[PDB]
Amino acid sequence: NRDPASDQMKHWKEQRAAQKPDVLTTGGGNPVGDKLNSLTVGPRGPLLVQDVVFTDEMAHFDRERIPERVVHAKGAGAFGYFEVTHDITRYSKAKVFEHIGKRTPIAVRFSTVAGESGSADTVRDPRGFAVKFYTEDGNWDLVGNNTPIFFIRDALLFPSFIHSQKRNPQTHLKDPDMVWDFWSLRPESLHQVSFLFSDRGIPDGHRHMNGYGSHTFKLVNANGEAVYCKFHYKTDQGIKNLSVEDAARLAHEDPDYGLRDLFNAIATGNYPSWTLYIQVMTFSEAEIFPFNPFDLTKVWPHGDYPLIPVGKLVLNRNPVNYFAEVEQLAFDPSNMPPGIEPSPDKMLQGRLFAYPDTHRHRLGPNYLQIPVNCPYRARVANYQRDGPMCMMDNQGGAPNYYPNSFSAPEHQPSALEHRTHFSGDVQRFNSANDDNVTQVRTFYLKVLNEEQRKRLCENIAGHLKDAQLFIQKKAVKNFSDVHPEYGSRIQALLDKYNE
Amino acid sequence: NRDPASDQMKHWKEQRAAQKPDVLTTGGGNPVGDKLNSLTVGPRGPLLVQDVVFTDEMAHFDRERIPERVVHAKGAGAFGYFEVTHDITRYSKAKVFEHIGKRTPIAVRFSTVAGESGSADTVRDPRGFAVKFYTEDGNWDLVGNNTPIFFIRDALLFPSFIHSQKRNPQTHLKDPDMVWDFWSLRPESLHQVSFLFSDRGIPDGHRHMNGYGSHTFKLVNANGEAVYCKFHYKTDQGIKNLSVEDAARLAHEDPDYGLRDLFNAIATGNYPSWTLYIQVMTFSEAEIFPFNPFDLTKVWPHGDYPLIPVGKLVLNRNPVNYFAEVEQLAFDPSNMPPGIEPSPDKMLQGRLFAYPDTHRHRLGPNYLQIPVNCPYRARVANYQRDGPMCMMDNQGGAPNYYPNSFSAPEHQPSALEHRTHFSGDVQRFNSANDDNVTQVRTFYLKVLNEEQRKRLCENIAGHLKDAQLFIQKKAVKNFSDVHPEYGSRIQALLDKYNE
Amino acid sequence: NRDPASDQMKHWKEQRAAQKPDVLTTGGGNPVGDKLNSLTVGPRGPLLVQDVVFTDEMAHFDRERIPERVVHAKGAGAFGYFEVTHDITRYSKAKVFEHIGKRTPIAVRFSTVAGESGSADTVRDPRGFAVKFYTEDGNWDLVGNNTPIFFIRDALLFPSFIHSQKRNPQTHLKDPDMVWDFWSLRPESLHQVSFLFSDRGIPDGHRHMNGYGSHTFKLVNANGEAVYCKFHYKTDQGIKNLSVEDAARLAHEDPDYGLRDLFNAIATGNYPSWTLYIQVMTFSEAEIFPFNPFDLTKVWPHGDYPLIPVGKLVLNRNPVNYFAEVEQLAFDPSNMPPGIEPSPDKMLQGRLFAYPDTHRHRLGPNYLQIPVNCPYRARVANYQRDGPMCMMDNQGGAPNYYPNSFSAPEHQPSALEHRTHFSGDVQRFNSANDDNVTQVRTFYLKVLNEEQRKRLCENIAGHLKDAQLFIQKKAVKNFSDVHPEYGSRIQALLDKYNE
Amino acid sequence: NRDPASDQMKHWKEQRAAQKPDVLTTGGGNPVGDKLNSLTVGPRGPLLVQDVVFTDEMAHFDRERIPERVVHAKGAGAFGYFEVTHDITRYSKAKVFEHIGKRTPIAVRFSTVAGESGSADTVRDPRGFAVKFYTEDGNWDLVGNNTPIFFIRDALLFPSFIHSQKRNPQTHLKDPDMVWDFWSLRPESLHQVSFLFSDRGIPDGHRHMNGYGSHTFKLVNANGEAVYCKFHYKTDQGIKNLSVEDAARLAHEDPDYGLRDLFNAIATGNYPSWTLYIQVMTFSEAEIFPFNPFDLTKVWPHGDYPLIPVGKLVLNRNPVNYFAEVEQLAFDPSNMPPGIEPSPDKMLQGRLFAYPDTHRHRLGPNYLQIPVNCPYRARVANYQRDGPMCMMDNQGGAPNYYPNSFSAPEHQPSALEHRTHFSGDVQRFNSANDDNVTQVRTFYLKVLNEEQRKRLCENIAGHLKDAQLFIQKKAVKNFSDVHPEYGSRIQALLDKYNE
Ligand code: HEM
Repeated sequence: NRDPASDQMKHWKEQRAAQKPDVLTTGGGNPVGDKLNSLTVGPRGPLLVQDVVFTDEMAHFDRERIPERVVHAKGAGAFGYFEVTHDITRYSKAKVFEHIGKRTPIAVRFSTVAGESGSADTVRDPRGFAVKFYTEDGNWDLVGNNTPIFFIRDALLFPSFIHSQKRNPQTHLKDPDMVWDFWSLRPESLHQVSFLFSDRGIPDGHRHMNGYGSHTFKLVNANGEAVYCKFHYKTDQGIKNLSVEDAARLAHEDPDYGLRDLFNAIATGNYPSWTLYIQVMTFSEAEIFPFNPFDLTKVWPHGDYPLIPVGKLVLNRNPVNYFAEVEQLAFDPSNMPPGIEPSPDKMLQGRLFAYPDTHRHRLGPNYLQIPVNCPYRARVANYQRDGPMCMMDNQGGAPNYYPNSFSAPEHQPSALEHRTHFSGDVQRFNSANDDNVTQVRTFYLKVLNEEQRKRLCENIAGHLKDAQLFIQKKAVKNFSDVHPEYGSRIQALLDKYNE
Repeated sequence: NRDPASDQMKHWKEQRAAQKPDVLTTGGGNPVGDKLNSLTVGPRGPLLVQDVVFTDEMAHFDRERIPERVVHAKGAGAFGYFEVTHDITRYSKAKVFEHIGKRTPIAVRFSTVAGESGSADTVRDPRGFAVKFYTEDGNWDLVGNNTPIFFIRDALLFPSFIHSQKRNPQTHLKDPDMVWDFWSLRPESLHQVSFLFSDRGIPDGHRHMNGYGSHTFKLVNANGEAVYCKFHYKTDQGIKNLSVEDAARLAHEDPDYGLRDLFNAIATGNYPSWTLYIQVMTFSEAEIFPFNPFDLTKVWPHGDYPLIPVGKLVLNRNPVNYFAEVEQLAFDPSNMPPGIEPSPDKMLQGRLFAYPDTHRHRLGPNYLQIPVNCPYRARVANYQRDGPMCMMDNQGGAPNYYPNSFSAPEHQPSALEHRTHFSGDVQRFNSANDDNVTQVRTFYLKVLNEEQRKRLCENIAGHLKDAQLFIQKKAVKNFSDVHPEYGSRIQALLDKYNE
Repeated sequence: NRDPASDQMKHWKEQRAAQKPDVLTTGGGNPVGDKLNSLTVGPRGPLLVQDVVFTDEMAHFDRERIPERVVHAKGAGAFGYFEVTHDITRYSKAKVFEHIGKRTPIAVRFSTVAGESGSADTVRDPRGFAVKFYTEDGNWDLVGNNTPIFFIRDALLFPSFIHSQKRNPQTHLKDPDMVWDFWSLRPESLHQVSFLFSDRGIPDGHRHMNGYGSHTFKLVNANGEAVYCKFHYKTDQGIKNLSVEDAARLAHEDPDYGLRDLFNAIATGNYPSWTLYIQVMTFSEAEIFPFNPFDLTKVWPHGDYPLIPVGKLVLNRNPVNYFAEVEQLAFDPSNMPPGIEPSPDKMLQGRLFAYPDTHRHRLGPNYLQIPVNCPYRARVANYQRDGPMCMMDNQGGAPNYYPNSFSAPEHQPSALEHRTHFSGDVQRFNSANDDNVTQVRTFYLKVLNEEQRKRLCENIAGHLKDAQLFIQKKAVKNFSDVHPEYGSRIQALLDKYNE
Repeated sequence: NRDPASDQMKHWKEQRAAQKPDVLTTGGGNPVGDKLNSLTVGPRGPLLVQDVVFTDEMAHFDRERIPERVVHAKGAGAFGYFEVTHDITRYSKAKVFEHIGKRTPIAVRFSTVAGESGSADTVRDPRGFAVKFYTEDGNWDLVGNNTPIFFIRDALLFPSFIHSQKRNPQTHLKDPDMVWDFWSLRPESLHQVSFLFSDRGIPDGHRHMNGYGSHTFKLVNANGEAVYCKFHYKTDQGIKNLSVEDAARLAHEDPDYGLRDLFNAIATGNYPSWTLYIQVMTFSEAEIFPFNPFDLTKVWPHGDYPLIPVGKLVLNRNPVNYFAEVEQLAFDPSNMPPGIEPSPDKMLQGRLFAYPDTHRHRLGPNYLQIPVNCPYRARVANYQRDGPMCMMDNQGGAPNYYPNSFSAPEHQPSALEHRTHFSGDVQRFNSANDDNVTQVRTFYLKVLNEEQRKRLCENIAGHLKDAQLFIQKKAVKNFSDVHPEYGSRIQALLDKYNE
């Protein structure tokens, strides 16, 4: 006997032994007489187009694939529910927080960042942790990572960052000179790079890491009052990491380690769960906050802004078909129910457009009619019509223009957005010299003990050594600008690695 | 009060007069507060990206259109059923003919040929008359015209012919030179060209015209015995045409005459219906048939092959949304249940490839998952997975390879194709010189009377006069080769038209 | 002989009389021995798959069509040049205005609005007049109409307006109820609706109508100083209109009237040309302007802001292939070179996104690499890579991230935008009741004469009569709000039209 | 200093040191002023829509990815030439074999089979060895692997096989039950499974393995006489294979080993080259050949059919951009010039459709106008027009129909195909029971020595142990059918692996 994942077909058969197999048909439902031998004129003769059974099957095989995600391509998927445990209605009027005990079906997709579809799971990289809440007020997508921060704070640099993390445009190889020349030219990446090369850069699966909204969001209560918040959902299974040596063995031993881990866990009853906290920051506090409260390279410290518990995320169901239920998942940070709203964070502002845009390209214009993406607990009604692969009644004969004297849908005034005042020159403001070291200094000195610092500089050195010397010198200087010992320890290891 | 097509919204409001209007939501189901005014900074300021309400609607609007059909773009639709009235089980085992009284749902599309999505309905052209049967043995698509014959009898000429009948590649205008230079260089079009320019080239709507499969098809019964057959579905409302004078007036007074006529008839309960007939030709009749019995430019004379009734087609239901239920309709001649098989007709052999092919482009690789395209009265079980816009569970976690020892769907031996013997060189045989006149001489002399021959010639000269003299001179010869007086009458009207 | 357009093929043969015809190949360049007969086993045998000559040609015929434009689908195109005749460098620094006598290649496409690809040209509708300037500083797409104004002044109402102006979602018929219920619930359309139903609603071909940018734009000279502007290009051939009687006749006699008139004009040397003008409004004039200077239902009166001539637009070349050079043309209002910037107009702000978005859907992600869409007079260099249908070297092995220490493209500081100060609440401001009648009153009384007011009301009642009485009464009220005689005349005509 | 592949950007800067960096522009050619900061209202404000620089770039980033090859996704590319070195003009009239010394540009792509884009290169799997010849007679694609044979012999089993070799539809994991349940149930895979699991299952990169056409192909000379032939292109660098121990180390130390090995060789002048041979079988020898001479699981022994040299394949140029020149490479076995034709091989017959079909989806309808896919050594002329992303004149105003009296391209009679006589019932012949053991017994006994047989069984046991017992017992039987000692050795090791 083996693990549950290996016995998938065995159990699909046992769960069916009481029936007769189905008739094998064509896309059009036409039963097939023989689907092992093609229609030819004579045993050793050529093929006939009269063999549509072949053309119907081959033509579909030729179109099985779709474009993989531009980032976070390698992913795992599961399904569960979110249950409310405390009361934060004073901050948010979102239906998903209405009363204690409220359950909401969720869908979750873990993922790496840079690897393509076939890459390994146990590698140094951030981890995606997108969560989709199916509320009565529409879908709420919390597209979070395993880290509360990122490498940059402007969306215009994001394509550049991804291009620097992926393959060379001529050799198609992972290029160290592309990784560090970018990081060393943008020191604001110092904070997230220190997280990434720590022990938590390679989690022991998806069940032993936290998730974070990272972005500052906005919560609105029933009175129309607003506060800024962060989202933290911590693992109830405890932080656990893989060492460089073990993570490298599993890289070729089991490229799908975290995929097999998640599936076998839920199958054997071990339902992983996460505890959803929030930090809150009033509008007044945001004005005096030392750093920019909407800078994605900054955290709200815990001592000044403690964690407030909200509810639990539980995963208790596997997918039945991976492609239909995981590959075709689409999380839009633009999907936000009343009571939740975005902050002026430049990074989140770009994500408001990027995700719906790429989905219409990767999946299709009407990707929201795919089952797992549908807001199936909300009544979708508007004046949108047509588009490729329209799957419902297309809202039937309802008037397709607004306004109209024929009682088509109506706007709901209570769903208006919070009104905030802004004044200033419409202009591209230079955010490259916002504090790039302070919070990193605290992490290096006060969060990491001595052993962890030691492993931090060995992981960085082990990867930075491949770059050219002038890139090493620039990166080390940026590490010196955090702590003189931080840099000089990296430099020491580099002096050795350079023979 | 007006016709019921104009009172569509008025009736939609009335059927909703009780309940309240719905909550207008984004595609993600999030209710919108205000969708008549955009999110700006000040009353006269710029637009924000935060306005995801604007983005979500505009983006879908930007993606409303799909590629129209490469032919038969202007279309009218309706739905209904097919009821068997006579027993033809001795020729065919297709479940759709199982017993008298059995009903099978149908979906029909009426169309022109050459015009685009905005062309008038009352123009001189063939009429599409495609019928989709939803049988338990899958969908059966009888994709026929309002003519038993076509202009050509080899598929390789089809892209050419259609190019000739559409717009010049430079001027993007209807070019008579392109029209007649092809018809005159390929006199096989004589037969269908004679049909086209007579009185039935412009039918008074879609309810006053016949429908034919034109192709020779093969029927197979329960013993395995096979015969060839034609399909005729004759209008029970009576052949009724439009004059050239009335057709031109309606071309600008009501570009959507046929579309409106159909809708109003069904709405007021005046349901149109047709009577399906078949001709039967034994295998030994096909060897002695004076012409090529699979020639698409030929018919089977009624005297030697009478009409055998089968059942009734009845259209009693209008579309609720035109785009979802008619524009996305996909007919594949290769959708054939056991009991109905293709003949060696060179044209039909090509249509087995082109319709599923063009549909993967127009609609999508998984277009058979669109509700109106689905075979929703059969069980579609097979080893095809994935593809963009997968809309069911994608067959779950069923084994996806064949053969397997895990009890996935099996092949049904009874559904094997009837077996014919062929012998001959594999080469490109020349069919340009099959009798191109005989069956036209019969139509011109024995079917048409004095007045109908006169109008036939006038309609030809009224359009052939715009072609160069060398193209006219050749076309006239082909008409003289049918019957001398045929070319003389045409040439006598061209001598005048050329001043 | 005939007109030049009809003789398109005759002239293509003559221009090649000296050469031998080319060898006919597959798409892969493989010569074809025969393409009139299909590969079959024996003269009356089935078609083979070996016949790759058929599949290669048929597969591309099955994929010839693309989605038509979601608006302005029916169109006509030509090419030429823009020449500067007057100095306006004090206002703008755009290299297209640098010095008198400078020429810039242009590509123009005229169009209607609602009709699909097959509709007629001579119908009552606005007329598109897009102009693509190929500047050294990139393309400049002036996507104007044949009117200075529009029906709405907020982009969120644009999908709705279009839906109303197109076909009912159930009947697929032009619906007067949808037209006037919208126009009557949004009386800001009074201005443009009065333009549409006057004599200039149906121009005589595309050469006898003006072109306007419509939107307020911004110009920026070298010193950083900025003003607001309007772009008026007036026909050098004179305003000329078709009567309702003659527009209906041509609608069926020559649906492609405009298309044929443009081609024949250019082919006979009679090149149409326009005179580009601008208005100018200082930032201070904007602050006191009685109306909202960025309202798209408003014009800047001539007496207060007189026309300033700039240059000449001349169309002196016909497209060689229509699809490649006209159907695939893509104008992006967002394509603006330094010196030309957008105003805060709510509608223009929505057009900066809409056009590239839909062009990626209609043509493809890399649509800008199509020859006619390329900025083939600028050197495109940046960090964008890959995509479907990549056609060049993809900028080679250039560093694909930014910033970088390997001398890849750099930013040009002089090309920064003009900086404006805005202040106000971020909310959805209601503009529905901006003055809706004033400049319509002036138009009805001062601009039209007695005869023209008579025809304006006859055209309005002739089409409004088909709508429901409650919609009639509402629209007449809106017309009464412009001038009591305006609505009283329309009502007197509706009384008769209602028997 | 490092290897050439990692110094790619270093060399790109050096080859440009003389000139100054280009001006960074939008896609429309517009210079940007600042692309590191986004346009906002105040330094901590929201993002604007008129930031068309951000949207322009992001929208293209959102559309970087296309569907990966449904099989052979992981690949590496290089370019060179083919040079004739022996005269085989008595067999084939193909222009690529015209005379000794004739050179023809080529394009090659190496690949694995099952892994996705991100998988490792040094894994047990067949290898793709595709070659594209740019001949005057169009393009000739010899889409070959590194094996003369394949697992199956009927294309109706191909999508199945690939499904089993890839990921389970639910867990998305490699499934040893799917692998061997397919292989055990189809014993025709014995010949190739033995090849797969021998030392040549893992080659030391792409420069040390052979290439084969596998299929039987037809050659036709200038007189019209035909013969059947095989293509072998052996490596001039010598066969070299990785051990299971090292292959696994390199799977996590350098996932891209094969790609790096290729690029470094070319860049350093050590150009790899292959020697093309052919085997020849007359039509008479094909009637008496022991097995089916078109059975893809069968080779032609060298004693009865010796290799006949032809020429050399040389790779001397790396790609400049991987995506444009390798990811967009499309090989169609149907691309065959006069002198080379397909045989009745049931597997090749399916490919004649599958590759053009999938390319029109993966890349698009006009994928042949992509540079690297263009037959740029030939002159494409035909009556195919339009399509998404039409990139040249679209053949201008040339007549788009055929036949035509306007001197458009003509057919070349000499390019007609060879004519072969076929006779027999048109039906689906059962090929499951063609000799599945005779040629494998020769390989096991006579080709391999004592050591290799030992490692062959071990390699098989290591992977077969993971499958269920009832699949092991059946697989072992198929190996006992080849040789008792073959099945014995495997069973003895499976007895140990099952504890
Ligand atoms: C402006 C900055 C960013 C841009 C433009 C961007 C863009 C994208 C795009 C286009 C995708 C592909 C989505 C799909 O194909 O369905 C994606 C995936 C993803 N991104 Fe980002 N990203 C940004 C930053 C971030 C941030 C800040 C986070 C977390 C806080 C994040 C987490 C993720 C995750 C988890 C996924 C995978 C979602 C899934 O499972 O489908 N990204 N991103």
